[PDB]
Amino acid sequence: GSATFPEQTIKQLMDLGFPRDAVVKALKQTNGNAEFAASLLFQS
Repeated sequence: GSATFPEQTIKQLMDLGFPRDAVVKALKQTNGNAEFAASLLFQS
């Protein structure tokens, strides 16, 4: 199960008002580490 994007955090990042696409783009580059990737997704 290659889930870089953990639903909990996904919804937490979506919780910031983002798309699911944002969890994936950001956590992909950060390899799924929520807080970090949120700050990453923040770029867009």
